Amino acid sequence: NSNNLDSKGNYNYLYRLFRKSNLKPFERDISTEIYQAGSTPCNGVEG
Amino acid sequence: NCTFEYVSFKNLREFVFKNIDGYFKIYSKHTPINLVRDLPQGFSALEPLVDLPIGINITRFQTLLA
Amino acid sequence: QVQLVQSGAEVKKPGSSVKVSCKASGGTFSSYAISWVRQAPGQGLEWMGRIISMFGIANNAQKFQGRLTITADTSTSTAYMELSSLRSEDTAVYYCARGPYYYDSGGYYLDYWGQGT
Amino acid sequence: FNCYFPLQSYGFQPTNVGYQPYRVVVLSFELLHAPATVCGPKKSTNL
Amino acid sequence: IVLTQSPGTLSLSPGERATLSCRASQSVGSGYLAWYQQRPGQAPRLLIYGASSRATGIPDRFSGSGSGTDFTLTISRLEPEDFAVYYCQQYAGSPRTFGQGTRLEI
Amino acid sequence: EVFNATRFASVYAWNRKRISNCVADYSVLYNSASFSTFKCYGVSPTKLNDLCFTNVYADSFVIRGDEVRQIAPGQTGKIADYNYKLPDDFTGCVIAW
Ligand SMILES: *[C@@H]1O[C@H](CO)[C@@H](O)[C@H](O)[C@H]1NC(C)=O
Repeated sequence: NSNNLDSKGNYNYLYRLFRKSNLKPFERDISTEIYQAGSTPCNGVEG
Repeated sequence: NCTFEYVSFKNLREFVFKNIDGYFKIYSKHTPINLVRDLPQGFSALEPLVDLPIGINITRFQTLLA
Repeated sequence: QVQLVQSGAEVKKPGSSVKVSCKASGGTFSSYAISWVRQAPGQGLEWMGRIISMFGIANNAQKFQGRLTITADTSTSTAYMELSSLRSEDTAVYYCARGPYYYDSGGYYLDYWGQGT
Repeated sequence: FNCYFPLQSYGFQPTNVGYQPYRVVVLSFELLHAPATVCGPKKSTNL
Repeated sequence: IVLTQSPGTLSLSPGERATLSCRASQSVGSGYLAWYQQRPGQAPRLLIYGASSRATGIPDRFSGSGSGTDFTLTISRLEPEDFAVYYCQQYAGSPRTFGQGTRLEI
Repeated sequence: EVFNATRFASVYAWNRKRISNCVADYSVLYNSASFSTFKCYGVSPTKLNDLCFTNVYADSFVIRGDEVRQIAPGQTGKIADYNYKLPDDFTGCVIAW
Protein backbone atom coordinates (compact mmCIF):
# COMPACT_ATOMS: atom_id res chain seq x y z
CA ASN A 1 0.00 0.00 0.00
CA SER A 2 1.00 3.62 -0.68
CA ASN A 3 -1.53 5.49 1.52
CA ASN A 4 1.14 6.03 4.19
CA LEU A 5 3.80 7.65 1.97
CA ASP A 6 1.51 9.27 -0.66
CA SER A 7 -2.14 10.20 -1.38
CA LYS A 8 -2.10 13.74 0.05
CA GLY A 9 -4.49 15.26 -3.84
CA ASN A 10 -1.27 13.66 -5.07
CA TYR A 11 -0.83 14.04 -8.85
CA ASN A 12 2.90 13.26 -9.12
CA TYR A 13 2.53 9.93 -10.99
CA LEU A 14 2.39 10.07 -14.84
CA TYR A 15 1.57 7.08 -17.12
CA ARG A 16 2.20 7.27 -20.94
CA LEU A 17 -0.74 6.15 -23.17
CA PHE A 18 -1.39 6.61 -26.96
CA ARG A 19 2.14 7.77 -28.02
CA LYS A 20 3.30 4.25 -29.06
CA SER A 21 1.14 1.79 -31.08
CA ASN A 22 3.08 -1.12 -29.47
CA LEU A 23 6.43 -1.45 -27.68
CA LYS A 24 9.30 -3.93 -27.27
CA PRO A 25 9.92 -5.44 -23.79
CA PHE A 26 12.37 -3.97 -21.24
CA GLU A 27 13.27 -0.61 -22.68
CA ARG A 28 12.69 2.71 -20.94
CA ASP A 29 10.89 5.15 -23.23
CA ILE A 30 11.14 8.87 -22.48
CA SER A 31 10.50 10.22 -26.00
CA THR A 32 7.93 13.01 -26.04
CA GLU A 33 6.64 12.28 -29.59
CA ILE A 34 4.84 15.56 -29.46
CA TYR A 35 1.38 14.90 -30.91
CA GLN A 36 1.21 11.60 -32.78
CA ALA A 37 -1.64 9.18 -32.41
CA GLY A 38 -3.69 9.37 -35.62
CA SER A 39 -4.78 12.47 -37.54
CA THR A 40 -4.49 14.58 -40.68
CA PRO A 41 -3.05 17.74 -39.00
CA CYS A 42 0.19 17.26 -37.08
CA ASN A 43 2.93 18.87 -34.96
CA GLY A 44 1.31 21.76 -33.14
CA VAL A 45 -1.19 22.56 -30.41
CA GLU A 46 -3.97 20.18 -31.46
CA GLY A 47 -7.37 19.39 -29.94
CA ASN B 1 -38.03 -8.46 -35.83
CA CYS B 2 -37.86 -8.15 -39.64
CA THR B 3 -35.03 -8.27 -42.18
CA PHE B 4 -33.97 -7.99 -45.85
CA GLU B 5 -36.73 -8.40 -48.41
CA TYR B 6 -34.86 -10.34 -51.13
CA VAL B 7 -36.15 -9.66 -54.63
CA SER B 8 -35.09 -12.16 -57.29
CA PHE B 9 -46.50 -33.19 -65.15
CA LYS B 10 -43.79 -32.10 -67.59
CA ASN B 11 -41.22 -30.52 -65.24
CA LEU B 12 -40.22 -31.52 -61.71
CA ARG B 13 -39.05 -28.96 -59.14
CA GLU B 14 -36.88 -30.19 -56.26
CA PHE B 15 -36.20 -28.15 -53.11
CA VAL B 16 -34.13 -28.93 -49.99
CA PHE B 17 -34.91 -26.53 -47.12
CA LYS B 18 -32.57 -26.80 -44.13
CA ASN B 19 -31.76 -24.39 -41.30
CA ILE B 20 -28.16 -24.77 -40.11
CA ASP B 21 -26.40 -22.65 -37.44
CA GLY B 22 -29.00 -19.92 -37.85
CA TYR B 23 -28.20 -19.73 -41.59
CA PHE B 24 -31.27 -20.46 -43.71
CA LYS B 25 -30.41 -22.12 -47.05
CA ILE B 26 -32.44 -22.56 -50.25
CA TYR B 27 -31.66 -25.36 -52.72
CA SER B 28 -33.50 -25.58 -56.05
CA LYS B 29 -33.44 -27.81 -59.13
CA HIS B 30 -35.77 -28.00 -62.15
CA THR B 31 -35.88 -31.19 -64.24
CA PRO B 32 -38.22 -32.54 -66.95
CA ILE B 33 -39.98 -35.81 -66.09
CA ASN B 34 -42.63 -37.96 -67.76
CA LEU B 35 -43.66 -40.30 -64.92
CA VAL B 36 -46.54 -38.42 -63.30
CA ARG B 37 -47.38 -41.22 -60.85
CA ASP B 38 -44.27 -41.48 -58.64
CA LEU B 39 -40.70 -40.24 -58.21
CA PRO B 40 -38.38 -41.00 -61.16
CA GLN B 41 -35.23 -43.14 -61.02
CA GLY B 42 -33.03 -40.09 -61.51
CA PHE B 43 -30.14 -38.30 -59.85
CA SER B 44 -30.49 -34.65 -58.88
CA ALA B 45 -27.96 -32.42 -57.11
CA LEU B 46 -29.23 -29.45 -55.10
CA GLU B 47 -27.20 -26.23 -55.07
CA PRO B 48 -27.51 -23.15 -52.81
CA LEU B 49 -29.56 -20.13 -53.86
CA VAL B 50 -29.29 -17.65 -50.97
CA ASP B 51 -28.51 -17.46 -47.23
CA LEU B 52 -30.72 -15.82 -44.59
CA PRO B 53 -30.64 -15.26 -40.77
CA ILE B 54 -34.01 -16.36 -39.39
CA GLY B 55 -32.69 -18.51 -36.52
CA ILE B 56 -35.59 -19.84 -34.41
CA ASN B 57 -36.90 -23.12 -32.96
CA ILE B 58 -38.87 -24.12 -36.08
CA THR B 59 -41.32 -26.92 -35.22
CA ARG B 60 -43.94 -26.83 -38.01
CA PHE B 61 -44.25 -25.92 -41.67
CA GLN B 62 -47.20 -25.22 -43.96
CA THR B 63 -47.21 -25.56 -47.72
CA LEU B 64 -49.27 -22.90 -49.49
CA LEU B 65 -51.26 -23.81 -52.61
CA ALA B 66 -53.17 -21.45 -54.89
CA GLN C 1 -3.98 33.97 -4.26
CA VAL C 2 -2.19 33.31 -7.64
CA GLN C 3 -0.57 36.40 -9.13
CA LEU C 4 2.32 37.38 -11.43
CA VAL C 5 3.98 40.68 -10.49
CA GLN C 6 4.27 43.26 -13.25
CA SER C 7 7.54 45.12 -13.66
CA GLY C 8 8.19 48.78 -14.36
CA ALA C 9 7.43 49.54 -18.01
CA GLU C 10 10.34 48.88 -20.38
CA VAL C 11 11.62 50.53 -23.56
CA LYS C 12 14.29 48.73 -25.58
CA LYS C 13 16.38 49.49 -28.64
CA PRO C 14 15.48 47.27 -31.63
CA GLY C 15 17.46 44.04 -31.79
CA SER C 16 17.82 43.65 -28.02
CA SER C 17 16.48 40.98 -25.66
CA VAL C 18 13.65 41.39 -23.15
CA LYS C 19 13.00 39.13 -20.16
CA VAL C 20 9.45 39.03 -18.79
CA SER C 21 8.66 37.26 -15.55
CA CYS C 22 5.59 35.25 -14.59
CA LYS C 23 5.18 34.54 -10.87
CA ALA C 24 3.11 31.71 -9.41
CA SER C 25 2.12 31.95 -5.73
CA GLY C 26 -0.23 29.49 -4.20
CA GLY C 27 -1.77 26.37 -5.68
CA THR C 28 0.07 23.41 -7.17
CA PHE C 29 2.48 24.82 -9.76
CA SER C 30 4.30 22.75 -12.48
CA SER C 31 1.13 20.73 -13.16
CA TYR C 32 -0.67 23.20 -15.40
CA ALA C 33 0.42 23.56 -19.05
CA ILE C 34 1.78 27.10 -18.82
CA SER C 35 1.39 29.23 -21.95
CA TRP C 36 2.12 32.83 -23.12
CA VAL C 37 0.18 35.73 -24.68
CA ARG C 38 0.22 39.52 -25.45
CA GLN C 39 -2.18 42.21 -26.70
CA ALA C 40 -1.32 45.23 -28.85
CA PRO C 41 -2.99 48.59 -28.03
CA GLY C 42 -6.23 48.65 -29.99
CA GLN C 43 -5.70 45.13 -31.36
CA GLY C 44 -6.80 41.75 -30.06
CA LEU C 45 -4.57 39.49 -28.02
CA GLU C 46 -2.23 36.96 -29.69
CA TRP C 47 -0.73 33.71 -28.37
CA MET C 48 3.01 33.01 -28.51
CA GLY C 49 4.02 29.79 -26.76
CA ARG C 50 3.39 26.73 -24.60
CA ILE C 51 5.76 25.35 -21.99
CA ILE C 52 5.45 21.94 -20.35
CA SER C 53 7.20 22.51 -17.03
CA MET C 54 7.91 18.84 -16.28
CA PHE C 55 9.82 18.14 -19.53
CA GLY C 56 10.81 21.81 -20.10
CA ILE C 57 9.95 21.74 -23.83
CA ALA C 58 8.33 24.57 -25.78
CA ASN C 59 6.85 25.33 -29.20
CA ASN C 60 6.59 28.69 -30.95
CA ALA C 61 3.65 30.28 -32.77
CA GLN C 62 4.08 30.38 -36.58
CA LYS C 63 4.16 34.19 -36.93
CA PHE C 64 6.78 34.43 -34.13
CA GLN C 65 8.59 31.11 -34.73
CA GLY C 66 12.37 31.44 -34.65
CA ARG C 67 12.25 34.60 -32.51
CA LEU C 68 10.80 33.47 -29.15
CA THR C 69 12.43 31.12 -26.64
CA ILE C 70 10.27 29.92 -23.74
CA THR C 71 11.54 28.13 -20.63
CA ALA C 72 10.05 27.34 -17.22
CA ASP C 73 12.17 27.53 -14.06
CA THR C 74 10.63 25.02 -11.65
CA SER C 75 12.96 26.00 -8.77
CA THR C 76 11.70 29.59 -8.62
CA SER C 77 8.17 28.66 -9.83
CA THR C 78 8.52 31.15 -12.67
CA ALA C 79 7.96 31.22 -16.45
CA TYR C 80 10.56 32.98 -18.61
CA MET C 81 10.53 34.47 -22.11
CA GLU C 82 13.45 35.42 -24.35
CA LEU C 83 12.80 37.51 -27.47
CA SER C 84 15.58 38.40 -29.92
CA SER C 85 15.85 40.45 -33.13
CA LEU C 86 13.42 43.10 -31.89
CA ARG C 87 12.09 45.60 -34.45
CA SER C 88 10.03 48.80 -34.33
CA GLU C 89 6.63 47.12 -34.72
CA ASP C 90 7.24 44.63 -31.89
CA THR C 91 6.46 47.17 -29.14
CA ALA C 92 3.26 46.31 -27.21
CA VAL C 93 2.21 45.24 -23.73
CA TYR C 94 2.90 41.57 -23.01
CA TYR C 95 0.90 39.26 -20.75
CA CYS C 96 1.43 35.80 -19.27
CA ALA C 97 -0.85 32.81 -19.40
CA ARG C 98 -1.56 29.53 -17.62
CA GLY C 99 -4.66 27.29 -17.31
CA PRO C 100 -4.52 23.50 -17.47
CA TYR C 101 -4.30 21.14 -20.41
CA TYR C 102 -4.26 17.66 -19.11
CA TYR C 103 -4.57 14.45 -21.15
CA ASP C 104 -8.11 13.41 -22.20
CA SER C 105 -9.30 15.55 -19.23
CA GLY C 106 -10.49 18.30 -21.62
CA GLY C 107 -10.56 21.95 -20.47
CA TYR C 108 -7.45 22.68 -22.61
CA TYR C 109 -8.11 26.45 -22.47
CA LEU C 110 -8.51 28.25 -19.08
CA ASP C 111 -7.77 31.70 -17.51
CA TYR C 112 -5.34 31.99 -14.54
CA TRP C 113 -3.93 35.12 -16.22
CA GLY C 114 -2.12 38.09 -14.62
CA GLN C 115 -1.95 41.82 -15.39
CA GLY C 116 0.99 42.47 -17.75
CA THR C 117 4.81 42.58 -17.84
CA PHE D 1 -53.33 24.78 -14.18
CA ASN D 2 -55.78 22.14 -15.43
CA CYS D 3 -54.72 20.65 -18.75
CA TYR D 4 -51.53 21.84 -20.58
CA PHE D 5 -51.65 19.99 -23.93
CA PRO D 6 -48.28 18.23 -23.86
CA LEU D 7 -47.36 18.65 -27.53
CA GLN D 8 -46.01 22.17 -27.46
CA SER D 9 -44.10 23.39 -30.54
CA TYR D 10 -40.54 24.38 -31.37
CA GLY D 11 -40.40 27.79 -32.99
CA PHE D 12 -37.89 27.85 -35.88
CA GLN D 13 -36.94 31.12 -37.61
CA PRO D 14 -33.59 32.21 -39.12
CA THR D 15 -33.42 35.13 -36.70
CA ASN D 16 -34.00 32.52 -33.96
CA VAL D 17 -29.87 32.22 -32.66
CA GLY D 18 -29.98 30.10 -29.50
CA TYR D 19 -33.04 28.45 -31.13
CA GLN D 20 -31.06 27.49 -34.26
CA PRO D 21 -32.04 23.96 -35.41
CA TYR D 22 -29.36 21.26 -35.54
CA ARG D 23 -30.10 17.81 -37.00
CA VAL D 24 -29.14 14.66 -35.07
CA VAL D 25 -29.17 11.01 -36.20
CA VAL D 26 -28.84 8.20 -33.64
CA LEU D 27 -27.30 4.84 -34.62
CA SER D 28 -27.59 1.75 -32.41
CA PHE D 29 -24.95 -0.97 -32.82
CA GLU D 30 -25.56 -4.56 -31.69
CA LEU D 31 -24.66 -8.10 -32.80
CA LEU D 32 -26.71 -11.29 -32.21
CA HIS D 33 -25.68 -14.52 -34.01
CA ALA D 34 -26.22 -13.36 -37.58
CA PRO D 35 -24.10 -12.39 -40.61
CA ALA D 36 -22.67 -8.90 -40.22
CA THR D 37 -25.18 -7.18 -42.48
CA VAL D 38 -23.34 -3.89 -41.95
CA CYS D 39 -19.88 -4.08 -43.50
CA GLY D 40 -16.72 -2.19 -44.32
CA PRO D 41 -15.40 -2.26 -47.87
CA LYS D 42 -11.96 -3.38 -48.96
CA LYS D 43 -10.60 -2.34 -52.33
CA SER D 44 -9.20 -4.69 -54.93
CA THR D 45 -5.42 -4.92 -55.07
CA ASN D 46 -3.95 -5.69 -58.49
CA LEU D 47 -3.08 -9.37 -58.82
CA ILE E 1 -9.00 30.70 -39.73
CA VAL E 2 -11.29 33.72 -39.24
CA LEU E 3 -13.69 33.85 -36.28
CA THR E 4 -16.69 35.78 -37.60
CA GLN E 5 -18.79 37.17 -34.74
CA SER E 6 -22.23 38.76 -34.56
CA PRO E 7 -21.79 41.74 -34.75
CA GLY E 8 -18.66 43.84 -34.18
CA THR E 9 -20.67 45.84 -31.61
CA LEU E 10 -24.36 45.58 -30.74
CA SER E 11 -25.78 48.81 -29.28
CA LEU E 12 -28.47 47.32 -27.02
CA SER E 13 -29.93 48.59 -23.75
CA PRO E 14 -29.85 46.03 -20.88
CA GLY E 15 -31.98 42.85 -20.73
CA GLU E 16 -32.06 41.46 -24.31
CA ARG E 17 -31.67 37.76 -24.98
CA ALA E 18 -28.34 38.20 -26.79
CA THR E 19 -26.81 35.54 -29.05
CA LEU E 20 -23.13 36.55 -29.28
CA SER E 21 -22.35 34.10 -32.09
CA CYS E 22 -18.89 33.18 -33.48
CA ARG E 23 -18.46 31.54 -36.93
CA ALA E 24 -15.12 29.81 -37.71
CA SER E 25 -14.39 29.52 -41.48
CA GLN E 26 -13.73 25.74 -41.14
CA SER E 27 -15.34 23.21 -38.75
CA VAL E 28 -13.54 23.47 -35.37
CA GLY E 29 -15.18 20.60 -33.40
CA SER E 30 -18.37 20.78 -31.33
CA GLY E 31 -16.59 20.77 -27.94
CA TYR E 32 -13.81 22.88 -29.38
CA LEU E 33 -14.33 26.68 -29.05
CA ALA E 34 -14.11 29.10 -26.12
CA TRP E 35 -15.09 32.66 -25.17
CA TYR E 36 -13.14 35.11 -22.99
CA GLN E 37 -14.40 38.29 -21.23
CA GLN E 38 -12.03 41.24 -20.79
CA ARG E 39 -12.96 43.81 -18.14
CA PRO E 40 -12.17 47.47 -19.02
CA GLY E 41 -8.41 48.06 -18.91
CA GLN E 42 -7.82 44.54 -17.58
CA ALA E 43 -7.05 40.91 -18.68
CA PRO E 44 -9.77 38.66 -20.15
CA ARG E 45 -11.73 36.18 -18.03
CA LEU E 46 -12.92 32.79 -19.28
CA LEU E 47 -16.69 32.29 -19.24
CA ILE E 48 -17.50 29.27 -21.46
CA TYR E 49 -15.20 26.43 -22.48
CA GLY E 50 -15.41 23.53 -24.92
CA ALA E 51 -18.29 25.05 -26.95
CA SER E 52 -21.09 23.67 -24.73
CA SER E 53 -19.23 22.24 -21.71
CA ARG E 54 -20.38 24.79 -19.08
CA ALA E 55 -17.38 26.23 -17.25
CA THR E 56 -17.31 25.49 -13.53
CA GLY E 57 -17.65 28.37 -11.10
CA ILE E 58 -19.86 30.45 -13.39
CA PRO E 59 -23.56 31.44 -13.27
CA ASP E 60 -25.93 30.05 -15.90
CA ARG E 61 -26.71 33.41 -17.66
CA PHE E 62 -23.71 32.93 -20.02
CA SER E 63 -24.02 29.82 -22.20
CA GLY E 64 -22.23 28.77 -25.40
CA SER E 65 -23.85 26.80 -28.22
CA GLY E 66 -23.50 25.93 -31.88
CA SER E 67 -21.62 23.39 -33.94
CA GLY E 68 -20.04 22.84 -37.34
CA THR E 69 -19.41 26.19 -39.07
CA ASP E 70 -21.70 28.43 -36.93
CA PHE E 71 -21.29 28.64 -33.15
CA THR E 72 -23.23 30.77 -30.67
CA LEU E 73 -22.69 32.29 -27.24
CA THR E 74 -26.00 33.06 -25.54
CA ILE E 75 -26.75 35.62 -22.84
CA SER E 76 -30.09 34.62 -21.36
CA ARG E 77 -30.66 37.53 -18.93
CA LEU E 78 -28.46 40.57 -19.62
CA GLU E 79 -27.44 42.38 -16.45
CA PRO E 80 -25.85 45.84 -15.89
CA GLU E 81 -22.45 44.30 -15.05
CA ASP E 82 -22.44 42.20 -18.25
CA PHE E 83 -21.37 45.08 -20.52
CA ALA E 84 -17.80 44.22 -21.52
CA VAL E 85 -15.72 42.99 -24.47
CA TYR E 86 -15.90 39.31 -25.44
CA TYR E 87 -13.45 37.36 -27.57
CA CYS E 88 -13.95 33.91 -29.02
CA GLN E 89 -11.01 31.51 -29.26
CA GLN E 90 -10.23 28.56 -31.52
CA TYR E 91 -9.80 25.42 -29.50
CA ALA E 92 -9.22 22.71 -32.13
CA GLY E 93 -5.86 22.16 -33.89
CA SER E 94 -3.39 24.99 -34.79
CA PRO E 95 -2.26 27.99 -32.61
CA ARG E 96 -4.74 29.74 -30.28
CA THR E 97 -6.45 32.39 -32.48
CA PHE E 98 -8.65 35.27 -31.21
CA GLY E 99 -11.50 37.10 -32.97
CA GLN E 100 -11.29 40.82 -33.76
CA GLY E 101 -13.49 41.31 -30.65
CA THR E 102 -17.05 42.25 -29.78
CA ARG E 103 -17.59 45.26 -27.52
CA LEU E 104 -20.99 45.20 -25.78
CA GLU E 105 -22.29 48.72 -25.15
CA ILE E 106 -25.45 50.04 -23.52
CA GLU F 1 -30.74 9.08 -49.38
CA VAL F 2 -31.98 9.09 -45.78
CA PHE F 3 -30.22 12.36 -44.91
CA ASN F 4 -31.19 14.13 -48.14
CA ALA F 5 -34.91 13.32 -47.75
CA THR F 6 -36.95 16.52 -48.08
CA ARG F 7 -38.93 16.08 -44.83
CA PHE F 8 -37.92 14.41 -41.60
CA ALA F 9 -40.56 13.40 -39.11
CA SER F 10 -41.11 15.24 -35.82
CA VAL F 11 -38.98 14.46 -32.76
CA TYR F 12 -41.87 12.68 -30.99
CA ALA F 13 -42.52 10.51 -34.07
CA TRP F 14 -39.00 9.15 -34.43
CA ASN F 15 -38.76 7.02 -37.56
CA ARG F 16 -37.04 3.70 -36.85
CA LYS F 17 -35.14 2.42 -39.88
CA ARG F 18 -33.62 -1.04 -39.81
CA ILE F 19 -30.17 -1.20 -41.36
CA SER F 20 -28.93 -4.41 -42.95
CA ASN F 21 -27.25 -5.73 -46.10
CA CYS F 22 -25.49 -2.50 -47.00
CA VAL F 23 -21.95 -1.17 -46.67
CA ALA F 24 -21.40 1.63 -44.15
CA ASP F 25 -18.23 3.74 -44.30
CA TYR F 26 -17.85 4.72 -40.65
CA SER F 27 -14.30 5.91 -41.36
CA VAL F 28 -15.60 8.31 -44.04
CA LEU F 29 -18.23 9.39 -41.48
CA TYR F 30 -15.44 10.24 -38.99
CA ASN F 31 -13.10 11.93 -41.51
CA SER F 32 -15.95 13.92 -43.08
CA ALA F 33 -16.39 17.11 -41.09
CA SER F 34 -19.78 18.32 -42.33
CA PHE F 35 -21.17 16.18 -39.50
CA SER F 36 -20.84 18.54 -36.54
CA THR F 37 -20.55 16.05 -33.65
CA PHE F 38 -19.12 12.54 -34.03
CA LYS F 39 -18.51 11.80 -30.30
CA CYS F 40 -17.16 8.26 -29.78
CA TYR F 41 -16.54 6.01 -26.77
CA GLY F 42 -16.97 2.37 -27.78
CA VAL F 43 -14.63 1.73 -30.73
CA SER F 44 -11.74 3.61 -32.37
CA PRO F 45 -12.91 5.37 -35.57
CA THR F 46 -9.99 4.14 -37.67
CA LYS F 47 -10.79 0.50 -36.86
CA LEU F 48 -14.54 1.25 -37.27
CA ASN F 49 -14.38 0.52 -41.02
CA ASP F 50 -12.96 -2.91 -40.13
CA LEU F 51 -15.45 -3.76 -37.39
CA CYS F 52 -18.91 -5.00 -38.40
CA PHE F 53 -22.06 -5.93 -36.44
CA THR F 54 -25.23 -7.81 -37.40
CA ASN F 55 -28.19 -5.59 -36.45
CA VAL F 56 -28.31 -1.80 -36.62
CA TYR F 57 -31.36 0.34 -35.84
CA ALA F 58 -31.01 4.02 -36.71
CA ASP F 59 -33.10 6.89 -35.33
CA SER F 60 -33.82 10.13 -37.23
CA PHE F 61 -35.34 13.37 -35.90
CA VAL F 62 -34.75 17.12 -35.65
CA ILE F 63 -34.28 19.32 -32.56
CA ARG F 64 -33.07 22.77 -31.51
CA GLY F 65 -29.46 23.79 -30.97
CA ASP F 66 -29.93 24.09 -27.23
CA GLU F 67 -31.55 20.68 -27.21
CA VAL F 68 -28.61 19.28 -29.24
CA ARG F 69 -26.44 20.47 -26.35
CA GLN F 70 -28.95 19.04 -23.88
CA ILE F 71 -29.02 15.57 -25.51
CA ALA F 72 -25.69 14.48 -24.05
CA PRO F 73 -24.73 11.67 -21.66
CA GLY F 74 -24.88 12.24 -17.93
CA GLN F 75 -27.04 15.37 -18.18
CA THR F 76 -30.48 16.21 -16.77
CA GLY F 77 -33.13 18.29 -18.50
CA LYS F 78 -36.50 18.67 -20.21
CA ILE F 79 -36.23 17.49 -23.85
CA ALA F 80 -33.48 14.95 -23.07
CA ASP F 81 -35.88 12.61 -21.25
CA TYR F 82 -39.52 13.66 -21.67
CA ASN F 83 -40.40 12.74 -25.26
CA TYR F 84 -37.65 10.68 -26.92
CA LYS F 85 -35.18 8.89 -24.68
CA LEU F 86 -31.68 7.77 -25.42
CA PRO F 87 -30.69 5.15 -22.84
CA ASP F 88 -27.41 5.50 -20.99
CA ASP F 89 -26.36 1.98 -21.92
CA PHE F 90 -26.51 1.61 -25.72
CA THR F 91 -23.42 1.26 -27.89
CA GLY F 92 -24.08 3.70 -30.71
CA CYS F 93 -22.45 6.76 -32.31
CA VAL F 94 -24.39 10.03 -32.00
CA ILE F 95 -24.11 12.08 -35.22
CA ALA F 96 -25.47 15.64 -35.44
CA TRP F 97 -25.15 18.32 -38.16
C1 LIG G 1 -41.30 -6.98 -33.23
O1 LIG G 1 -40.34 -6.35 -32.38
C2 LIG G 1 -40.51 -4.94 -32.14
C3 LIG G 1 -39.37 -4.52 -31.24
O2 LIG G 1 -39.79 -3.59 -30.26
C4 LIG G 1 -41.87 -4.70 -31.52
O3 LIG G 1 -42.08 -3.30 -31.40
C5 LIG G 1 -42.97 -5.32 -32.37
O4 LIG G 1 -44.22 -5.12 -31.71
C6 LIG G 1 -42.71 -6.81 -32.62
N1 LIG G 1 -43.72 -7.34 -33.53
C7 LIG G 1 -45.01 -7.53 -33.22
C8 LIG G 1 -45.88 -8.05 -34.32
O5 LIG G 1 -45.45 -7.29 -32.11
